[PDB]
Amino acid sequence: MFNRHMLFDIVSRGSTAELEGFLPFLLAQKKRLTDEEFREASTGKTCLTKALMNLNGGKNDTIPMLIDIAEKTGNLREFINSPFRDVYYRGQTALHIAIERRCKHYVELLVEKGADVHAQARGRFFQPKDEGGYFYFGELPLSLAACTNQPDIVHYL
Amino acid sequence: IRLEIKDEEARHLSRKFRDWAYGPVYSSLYDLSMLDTCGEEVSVLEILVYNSKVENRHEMLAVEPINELLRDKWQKFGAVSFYI
Repeated sequence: MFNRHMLFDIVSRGSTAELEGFLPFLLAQKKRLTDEEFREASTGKTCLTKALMNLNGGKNDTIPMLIDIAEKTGNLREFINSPFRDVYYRGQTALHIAIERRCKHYVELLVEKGADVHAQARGRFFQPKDEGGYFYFGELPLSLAACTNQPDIVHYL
Repeated sequence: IRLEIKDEEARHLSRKFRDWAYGPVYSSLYDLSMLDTCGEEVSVLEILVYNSKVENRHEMLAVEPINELLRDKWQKFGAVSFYI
């Protein structure tokens, strides 16, 4: 459809055939992918961040497609590097999520299209237990990959 | 108490859940359906204390949720009732 609620669902459905014609649709209504409304007003969760949450065996084909749509609008360093705008999960990006769920194929995709390595997930959730958070890793994706028992991203970063 | 059913039709009666699994940290979820009966007749936990005369009640309180369920209402009611 032409609204946001259809789009935030189908990404979790993971059906790229139900996302066709939307790249010319943004050419019509001049809208960017992270302009005002295709992003959660409460958190800042975008379509790419939603794509990495719900996975189909750790694979969603919308993930290069959401970068593809962002390339035509010219937001490759923005649609990837848009952190969370909330307070509790503040600063978490899509780079933090892909390292989290061990999508080594998708970690390589983010940086090659342009990803901020030094994005800090400095939210209140990412604090130590004395500060109120549940898990601490030093706010860094390089440190996150070491904390997830995964040296494979550590070799890649 | 540790009841998690894979059949996906008898799911609404499952007891143990999985909220979020961010790597090393798992977020389990136990239902307090009959453990702390607020406005009901009689509870599980009450029979563990007031009614059961079996020796195994020391081990039986050492099950997973009740070790943390008793620490819930202790932190809320212990400091208050002592000060009174």
